[PDB]
Amino acid sequence: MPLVYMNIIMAFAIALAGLLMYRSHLMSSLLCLEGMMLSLFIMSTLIILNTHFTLANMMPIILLVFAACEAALGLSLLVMVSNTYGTDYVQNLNLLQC
Amino acid sequence: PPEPTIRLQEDPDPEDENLYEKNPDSHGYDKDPIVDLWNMRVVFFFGFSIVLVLGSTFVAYLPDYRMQEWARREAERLVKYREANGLPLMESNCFDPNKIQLPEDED
Amino acid sequence: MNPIIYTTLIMTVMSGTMLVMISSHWLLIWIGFEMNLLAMIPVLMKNFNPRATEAATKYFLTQATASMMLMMAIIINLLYSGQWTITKMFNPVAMTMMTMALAMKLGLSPFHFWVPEVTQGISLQAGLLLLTWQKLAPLSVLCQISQSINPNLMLTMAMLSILIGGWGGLNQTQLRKIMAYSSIAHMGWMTAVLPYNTTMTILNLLIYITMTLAMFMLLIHSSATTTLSLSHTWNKMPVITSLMMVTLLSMGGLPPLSGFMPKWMIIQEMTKNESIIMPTLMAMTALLNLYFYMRLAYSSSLTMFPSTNNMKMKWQFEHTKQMKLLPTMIVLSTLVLPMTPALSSLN
Amino acid sequence: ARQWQPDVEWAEQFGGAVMYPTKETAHWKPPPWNDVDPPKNLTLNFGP
Amino acid sequence: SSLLDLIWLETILPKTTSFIQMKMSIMVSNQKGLIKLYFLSFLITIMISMTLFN
Amino acid sequence: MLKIIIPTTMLLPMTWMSKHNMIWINATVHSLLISLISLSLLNQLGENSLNFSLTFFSDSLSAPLLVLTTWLLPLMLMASQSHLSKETTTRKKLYITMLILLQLFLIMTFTATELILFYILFEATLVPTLIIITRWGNQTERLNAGLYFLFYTLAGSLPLLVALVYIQNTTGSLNFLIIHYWSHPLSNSWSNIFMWLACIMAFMVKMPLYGLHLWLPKAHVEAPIAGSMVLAAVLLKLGGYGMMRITTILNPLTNYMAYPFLMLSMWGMIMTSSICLRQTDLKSLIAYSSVSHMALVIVAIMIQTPWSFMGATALMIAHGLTSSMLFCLANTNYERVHSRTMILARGLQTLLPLMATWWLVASLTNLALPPSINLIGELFIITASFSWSNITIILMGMNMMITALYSLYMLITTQRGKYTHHINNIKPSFTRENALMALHILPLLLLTLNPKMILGPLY
Amino acid sequence: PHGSPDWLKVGLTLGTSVFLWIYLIKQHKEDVLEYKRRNGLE
Amino acid sequence: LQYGPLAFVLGERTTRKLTETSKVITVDGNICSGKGRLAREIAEKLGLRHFPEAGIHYADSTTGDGKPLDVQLSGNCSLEKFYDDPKSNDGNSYRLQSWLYASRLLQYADALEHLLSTGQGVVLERSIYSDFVFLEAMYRQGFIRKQCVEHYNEVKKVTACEYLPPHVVVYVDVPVPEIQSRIQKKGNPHEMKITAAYLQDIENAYKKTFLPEMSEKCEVLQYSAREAEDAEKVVEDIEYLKCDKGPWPDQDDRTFHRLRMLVQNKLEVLNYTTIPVYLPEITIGAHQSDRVFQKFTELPGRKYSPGYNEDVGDKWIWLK
Ligand SMILES: CCCCCCCCCCCCCCCCC[C@@H](O)O[C@H](CO[C@H](O)CCCCCCCCCCCCCCC)COP(=O)(O)OCC[N+](C)(C)C
Ligand SMILES: CCCCCCCCCCCCCCCCC[C@@H](O)O[C@H](CO[C@H](O)CCCCCCCCCCCCCCC)COP(=O)(O)OCC[N+](C)(C)C
Ligand SMILES: CCCCCCCCCCCCCCCCC[C@@H](O)O[C@H](CO[C@H](O)CCCCCCCCCCCCCCC)COP(=O)(O)OCC[N+](C)(C)C
Ligand SMILES: CCCCCCCC/C=C\CCCCCCCC(=O)O[C@H](COC(=O)CCCCCCC/C=C/CCCCCCCC)COP(=O)(O)OCCN
Ligand SMILES: Nc1ncnc2c1ncn2[C@@H]1O[C@H](COP(=O)(O)OP(=O)(O)O)[C@@H](O)[C@H]1O
Repeated sequence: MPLVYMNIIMAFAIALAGLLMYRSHLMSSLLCLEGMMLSLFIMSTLIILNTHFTLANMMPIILLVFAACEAALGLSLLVMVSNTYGTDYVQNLNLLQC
Repeated sequence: PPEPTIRLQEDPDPEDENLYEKNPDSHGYDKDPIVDLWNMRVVFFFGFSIVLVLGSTFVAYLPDYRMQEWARREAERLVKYREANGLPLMESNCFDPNKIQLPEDED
Repeated sequence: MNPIIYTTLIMTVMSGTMLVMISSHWLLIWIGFEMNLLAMIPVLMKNFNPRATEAATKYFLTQATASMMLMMAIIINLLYSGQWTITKMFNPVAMTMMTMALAMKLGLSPFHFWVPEVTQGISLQAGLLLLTWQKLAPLSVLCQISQSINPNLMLTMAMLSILIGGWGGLNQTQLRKIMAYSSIAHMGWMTAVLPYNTTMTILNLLIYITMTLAMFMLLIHSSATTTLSLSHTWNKMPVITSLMMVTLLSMGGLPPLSGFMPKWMIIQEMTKNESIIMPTLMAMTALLNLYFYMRLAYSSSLTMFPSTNNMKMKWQFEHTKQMKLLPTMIVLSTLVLPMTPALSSLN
Repeated sequence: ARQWQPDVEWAEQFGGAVMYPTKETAHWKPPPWNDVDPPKNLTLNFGP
Repeated sequence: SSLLDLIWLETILPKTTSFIQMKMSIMVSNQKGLIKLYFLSFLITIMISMTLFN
Repeated sequence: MLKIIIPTTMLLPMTWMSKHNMIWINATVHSLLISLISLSLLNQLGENSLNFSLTFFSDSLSAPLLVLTTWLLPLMLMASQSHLSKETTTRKKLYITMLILLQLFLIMTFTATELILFYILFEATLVPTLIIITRWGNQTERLNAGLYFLFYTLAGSLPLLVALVYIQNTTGSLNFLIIHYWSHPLSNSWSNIFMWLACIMAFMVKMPLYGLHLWLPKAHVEAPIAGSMVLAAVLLKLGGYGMMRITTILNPLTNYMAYPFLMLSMWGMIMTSSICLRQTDLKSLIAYSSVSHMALVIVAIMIQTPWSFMGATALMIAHGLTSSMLFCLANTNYERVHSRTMILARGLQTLLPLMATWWLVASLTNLALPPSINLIGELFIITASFSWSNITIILMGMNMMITALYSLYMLITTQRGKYTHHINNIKPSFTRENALMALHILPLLLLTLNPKMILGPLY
Repeated sequence: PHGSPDWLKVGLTLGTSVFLWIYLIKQHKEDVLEYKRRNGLE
Repeated sequence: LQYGPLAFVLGERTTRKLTETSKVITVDGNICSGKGRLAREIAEKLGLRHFPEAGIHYADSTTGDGKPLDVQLSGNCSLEKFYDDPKSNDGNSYRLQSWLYASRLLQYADALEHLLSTGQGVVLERSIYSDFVFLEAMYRQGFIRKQCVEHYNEVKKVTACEYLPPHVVVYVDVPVPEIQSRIQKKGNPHEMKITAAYLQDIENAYKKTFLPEMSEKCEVLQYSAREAEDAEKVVEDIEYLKCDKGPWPDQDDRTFHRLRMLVQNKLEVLNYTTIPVYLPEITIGAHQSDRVFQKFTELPGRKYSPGYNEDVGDKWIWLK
């Protein structure tokens, strides 16, 4: 496994850690999710092109579309939360607790 | 302090009702005399008369499925036989050694 | 919302789970998970209020992260061996990633934190759906790749789930939180037997779904979401409280009720594999779940709590709408122990 | 002469946010009876 | 009656178990509901899982 | 064996289809008839057993317990008839249903040819009795009592289940006949030590063993009268029956694994006996007397000699009858005074002479007065312990002393002396209570004439 | 409220029960004959 | 086919029934004022259904037989004892207030159900809205405690947050001396004990709080005693005004479906009237509750569901 795959996997892991940090600003959470998706798209495209697996050239597009739909959903949720509080801070979402 | 010292709306604790006052010779089974008399009668008949007496006489005359007298007679004839033939009464071995195969030691 | 739109959304959730269950390609399984998540969000927010929106955003965040790591596991698996079929993973690193993604999707500890809060936020019907239907797809995927899993990690999460559910349920007055912690413990029990027998996993899943359906329907019938609100139920509908007590006794694993069937068999199966310490710990831990079920029973049906005057008016009205299959769920969740050997149907 | 049944004081044990109150969780409050929390047009000046 | 039966036999088996379970339940269920802490724990668990198990 | 199981089940529809004022009569009469059917089981044979089917089997150890279980239900109905008078018809039917279900599980547990079925029914009994205690109990402590009676039990019994399934995976069966015939010795190992502990602790908790007995005084004091009768008479004997059954796979480990338990009993039976000397509650005193008698039964079972087993069977039957009678007497006093404090109502021989003679005979049977079966069990166990070690006699001997002492103390505090002046609601004894007393005590003095019926399979 | 026995529902319920019982009896007979023919009993 | 999601799916839309005549009117006036006579007249002229003011036994009239039940089974409160001894130790005042608010809430649900299911509008006396004035009055006279008013506020918030306020609120203004004279000529011994301050407080409440808050979200017709007898002018005023500020124009077919599901199923309407907050005036112990519920079940047609009582005369039980 060459170093390009290693760099893409490292980027995915960095984005996952950034999502799990939650300094504030749920918009940053969505940004980290979509950075993870971008890394996934890049690495899947590289693998599929490298192995000349023709029928799987379908797969990256599909992934993109589905993930983008999720972003839409996430954005909607963020917007609604802001309408209740005036801002999208993470610490506003403490009404429900363990 | 305008509180009523009443923590909630509760019934007072009812007092024990005597079964004898409304009905002497009450038998203590029920507050309806007819049902009470019949409860007494069924309890006494089926407990004392049926189970206690008939069950006891059934248990007394249970046939000897444990074979007490059978073992007595068998021991009697064995003792008679071993006395008549000079055998040494009970033998110290429960199983005859002829068909027990001990492991040879060779130690 | 519109009844047609609600029916369409529920059908889309069902179709996502079925697409996960019937497909042999990893991309289509991931697509089923995506469709299920996409259609599940509005259902959690059918009754609009800030709490439901917070629950929905927490649920979306957790499920989206799980889906991303799911996708990551699939890609890594593809890189090492160029296969898309769902079978035992060809890479050890990919397998662990797959395992934690499904652990988040189910709610296994330490990925359990979202379940109590999401269950509290949503209504009772949404909670019923979330705690029953939303466990089928991840568990089926886990069953399909059970020969690949590392037993150490999987059993660690199972035991952690049982312990965490038992401890967290003891501190709850809200009924939805109690249900969430109970579900966490039952997920732990189910996942403790995947490495050894998936039939036992399915048997536990079916029994648990039956009991959870009965419990949620009984909680909906007597529309109570707290301990004290349920303590008033004897003053209107005591049969409901008696059925609820018997169901709670069954859910605690007391023989000869139905809830004793899974643990028994699970314990039995683990003993076949020379595992003795883990089943013992699991049973002694399930005693905690039994304790807070017993506390609920004490508060609901074994003692009569003070009532209120306005309850008198409620005595004059009947339930207009009925849950069908509620009697069937109660009977199947209390009295099916003699039918235990039917599990050979590979249920 | 009567069987004991729970009173208001016994029922208060199960009315809080959580069992076993702690110093930290003492300030927690039970949720609203219905699961609804209180919510708690811009001006433009087109000058010369 | 008092020293052993009412005090020490109580203290050993039932009271100790009740105390420990209460303390553990308090520790487990005292979560502020802030997802910052939750996903920090998730990162911790994820990192630990990859390294420790294999 | 279905000829007893089916009628007991049919007791339920008959109770639920009865008129609102005929439930007690029908239940009592039918239950008594079922008890009569149980007598046929006694005609046991000196060889193996009455193997009725693949599922159930009877034995000269199981037969006396079955007969006592069937006989106890009519007496519990008679005792419950009084305090449930102001109770709704549906809830009275529910109470009778709990008693019938409890009897059904108990009858089944004894035939229970396999150990898993026995475990399932052994734990099934825990549900109706818990409902009885925590629903129809007077004080506020009943809830705690219930919890204790639950968790103690399960804490001992969940490991047993594991052990049980483990055995079936190694030997291949849990049928008692196959276990007995294919028995093999237990090697001295740590794993074997823990399997021995898992097998023993479940039954040792329900005896109860001294130190593990905290649940019993609670669950007996805050239970209703029927609950107390069934707890002391039969439910305590499930542990002894299970120990007698399961110790066939525990040899020769028991030859030294029994030391911690024997001690806990031999000293414990002293301690609890002394506890009876300083007691302010009748029910608590009777509960502690139960603890002492079951400590002696534990010693008998752990010694594992034919005389030990005969004495333990006899003592279990005798203690069931005597403790049920004592609880019924205490409840007759309680339903008049509503206090359950032994010092409060005094001088009752002057007001209730026939209750006084019932109290005397109950105390004399608790006394272990020859030639009662209580003495027969006591003496067989004491002789076996003397053969086990000549020093045990001291403990045994002193125990007898204390027993007699507190027993007569209970008779002198409540019956003798001067009547309490301010209590003026001591109405004459009902025919129901005198009939209950006679139906407890006459079977004891009838069993003392045919001891082989209750001396177990080693007779 | 105020409602007469809905004879349509009663008819459907009894008809479903009768159809199920008849189909069950026929199915059991067919299994018995098929098993006998396969194993050569009768 | 009872109304549900399937009926809405097939044909059932209630926006096709609204004909601008719905216009739920509510009439509010101080005790002894002729609001009832006026309300009845308005309903007669406009073709609407009049709802007589809810009493202690309003709910008794809609379920089973319309006859009221015993006081111990229905309400557990009396207005006569409130007038006689408003500061009693058994808390009749607040129990009466709470039962009347529940009755009022129940009546409003029935009125909304009729208006939505048929399209014909309705006329009401004192509704859930303006029920609070008796509350405030009882606090200002010292009859009830502050805990009672906080519990009332909690229940009122949670319940009234789900229903549409009336279009037209009609207030008949009659001064306190005039209504005192009307009470004195009434002859009712218990009504004669209403003190001047209590009547003033009721009058004060409408003017201080009820009239202004309502005017911000609906249209108000404040009338004096003299201007209230001539109902033709009242109807003219009602028909001339057009409601455009309330939530009613914003309602649509989906919101109508949710509201129509809410108004039926009276158990869901009354769900929050019994929240587990323990006030000594309204909380009832287990023994009393048990025996009273048992007595209620023993009533002739109250053991089973309405179509399953043989004693009242239900037949064909074994086939229903
Ligand atoms: C009040 C004043 C007194 C009036 C009465 C005066 C008369 C006195 C007579 C009473 C006692 C005097 C002693 C006389 C004893 C003779 C009877 C005895 O011999 O019979 C016994 C027989 O008794 C029975 O064996 C025991 C009775 C059964 C007890 C069962 C209890 C009843 C069921 C109740 C439910 C069970 C609950 C407890 C569960 C275990 C033993 O006889 P046995 O020599 O051996 O065999 C019988 C003959 N054979 C040889 C032909 C076979
Ligand atoms: C309360 C206990 C659970 C509820 C019981 C079910 C109640 C409702 C069921 C109504 C009918 C459902 C049956 C479905 C009809 C056709 C089934 C057929 O098409 O599918 C078969 C499958 O059918 C099921 O196997 C049988 C279902 C029977 C469930 C009951 C047994 C539960 C354990 C015993 C509890 C006692 C319950 C009995 C009293 C009702 C073939 O399975 P297969 O595609 O090749 O393998 C996939 C599964 N794998 C992966 C595990 C191998
Ligand atoms: C509170 C009321 C009662 C509750 C229950 C009390 C009863 C449970 C007590 C358990 C019975 C005995 C346990 C172990 C018995 C084994 C024999 C041992 O005690 O003797 C020595 C054992 O040696 C040492 O004792 C090693 C053990 C030391 C550490 C264990 C802790 C011992 C006391 C703890 C008791 C705690 C009770 C409650 C726990 C929950 C012999 O040494 P050795 O001949 O070389 O090895 C023989 C065993 N082999 C052959 C299998 C190897
Ligand atoms: C009344 C409250 C009491 C609470 C419970 C007390 C009972 C404790 C008894 C032990 C519990 C588990 C026993 C296991 C069941 C039997 C199965 C068995 O014997 O298998 C053993 C397994 O042995 C064990 O695993 C034992 C580990 C015990 C773990 C739990 C510890 C419980 C407490 C330990 C200290 C005190 C123990 C007794 C306390 C008595 C009650 C106070 C060996 O099998 P293999 O491993 O396959 O063969 C050997 C070659 N590999
Ligand atoms: N919310 C309330 N609280 C207390 N009493 C009320 C309440 N509403 C109405 N009442 C009383 O109910 C009686 C009837 O109401 P009202 O309309 O004023 O008299 P009438 O029926 O003769 O027109 C009156 O005595 C009134 O005071």
